[PDB]
Amino acid sequence: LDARTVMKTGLESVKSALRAFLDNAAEDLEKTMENLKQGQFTKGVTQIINYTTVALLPMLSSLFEHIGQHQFGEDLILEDVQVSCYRILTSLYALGTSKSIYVERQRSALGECLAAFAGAFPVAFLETHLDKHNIYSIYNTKSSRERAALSLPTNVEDVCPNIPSLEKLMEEIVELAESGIRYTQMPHVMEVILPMLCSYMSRWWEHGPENNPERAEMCCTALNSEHMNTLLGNILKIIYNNLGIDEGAWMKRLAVFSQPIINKVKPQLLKTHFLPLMEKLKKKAATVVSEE
Amino acid sequence: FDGGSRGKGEHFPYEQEIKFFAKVVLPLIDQYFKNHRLYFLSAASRPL
Repeated sequence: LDARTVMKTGLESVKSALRAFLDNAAEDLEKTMENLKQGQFTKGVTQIINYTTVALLPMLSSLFEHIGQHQFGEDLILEDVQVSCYRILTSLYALGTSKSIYVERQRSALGECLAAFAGAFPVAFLETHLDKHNIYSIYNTKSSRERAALSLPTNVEDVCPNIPSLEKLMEEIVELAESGIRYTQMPHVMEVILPMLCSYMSRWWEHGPENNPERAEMCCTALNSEHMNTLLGNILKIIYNNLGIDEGAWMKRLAVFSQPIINKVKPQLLKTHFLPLMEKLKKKAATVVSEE
Repeated sequence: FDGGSRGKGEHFPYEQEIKFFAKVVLPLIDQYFKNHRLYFLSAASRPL
């Protein structure tokens, strides 16, 4: 799929087709919300769940990962597509934070779908205090009266209440590295959040004022490269704990999801940060894990 | 077929038609898009 020229000049019914596909995938996710809330148990609604966990998560994952690869998040999703994908975000984060035994055996697909979603999204959904700086923001597009005419909560914190801000997420990350407790008692973060964290980090890394010095204090994302390095090091600490707790392959999938971050990290940053990582790995050499 | 899906009779004038579709055309679509990914992906951004 490529859709840039379709978005600029194309058939209106064709555009309506993609809008219908996207918001249908969103309402299906909403139905999964309602079903698992009424009962965590996962025959029509069961068939809907099967459709979801077999194709809908894969199709959306592929769609948004491809959108990110081709840099298409800035044209496809502007008007009410942001609303549908905010429903999608709330839904997928709800699965990623759910404690259901049923949601567990598709949690691996959940993690790769959440990262793919966060890998491509038109606005920085974790920069609420500076999301006004983005003109692409649905609030900026809808101004005030249209924002009211649409079922828009008028606050970005209000359209994403459940998912914490970037600051809350990163303070959670640092206290998690302080804790270093085992994956079973904390599954959620290192199964879904860290992948989507890294995807968001890559998505708005260039938007960080260190990367674009111009238009600072005006940047939508107040991203920091030292913050990036701290997130990576926190991942390293918790991954040493994972290697000590016999880990699984979910952490290998974490490593391959975070490979782009350890690619954007600098060579002077590579030294004295990964040589430690290889020496931790090689003192715990009895690991199937292949870092880098 | 939605009525026939939950019904007993799966016999249709288009039975062999949908069988040929699912067994040939859809795999044909898969392999064809796989072979010509770049042709579709080309959007005047200087690929191919």
